[PDB]
Amino acid sequence: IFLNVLEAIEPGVVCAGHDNNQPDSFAALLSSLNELGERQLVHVVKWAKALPGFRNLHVDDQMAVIQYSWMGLMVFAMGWRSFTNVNSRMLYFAPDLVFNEYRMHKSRMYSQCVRMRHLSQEFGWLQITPQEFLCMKALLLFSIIPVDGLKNQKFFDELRMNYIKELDRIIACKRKNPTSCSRRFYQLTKLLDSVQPIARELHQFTFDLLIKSHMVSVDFPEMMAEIISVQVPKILSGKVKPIYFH
Ligand SMILES: C[C@]12CCC(=O)C[C@H]1CC[C@@H]1[C@@H]2CC[C@]2(C)[C@@H](O)CC[C@@H]12
Repeated sequence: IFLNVLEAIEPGVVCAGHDNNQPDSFAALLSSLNELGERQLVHVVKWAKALPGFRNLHVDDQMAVIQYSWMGLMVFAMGWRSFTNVNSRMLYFAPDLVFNEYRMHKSRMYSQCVRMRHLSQEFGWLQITPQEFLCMKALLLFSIIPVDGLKNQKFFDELRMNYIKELDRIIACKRKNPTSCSRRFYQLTKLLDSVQPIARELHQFTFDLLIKSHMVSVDFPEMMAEIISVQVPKILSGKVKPIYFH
């Protein structure tokens, strides 16, 4: 039942709306990634809200959790698309925004792109299952909270704990075995922790970009600028931190 829902609520394809006839320029490429961010967020909000047990969380916590976790959530799914599609050779941000080494450079994001490409690579190196992925992605929504807890921190802990048990559940079967089960869970929880440093590098990047957006001609859509100037700082100043397994 858990998996039927995750499989059922999983978002479809989201295009960034990039003009691929115009030259790659920092401004263009980043305005596109931002718009894509605005579009994908609309879908993350719907998905999250349709997550089993999600409604147990307090209304403000529901929103807060989405607002702190979107970067890692989008980065993780983006790595999956790059994987199932381009076998991790390039970053499949959208069907109309697939970065090559040249785009990775002309974006002043080469490094972060290397790390995300590296993540996508892990889905391969580890042979991640579509279902392990659905579960791992679900748990990333419950992977970053304020240091002083949320309004109803007891519902989040319940919720989060349950998602950890489903992850172990979907490996403890044919998706693990012999001496795998223990090793399999150590590597998946290790792969999950890996998305966090990558998310933080992008948080600082996007934040700096937003402060000087008017000068590099890159513009951030409504929700992006608001969430980047209201929520992301709380993360960057240490008020909200990721939950690490290791
Ligand atoms: C979440 C997004 C948008 C959705 C996606 O597939 C990947 C991804 C990772 C890079 C983010 C991007 C949104 C726009 C950001 C935050 C830029 O300002 C700098 C890094 C970009």
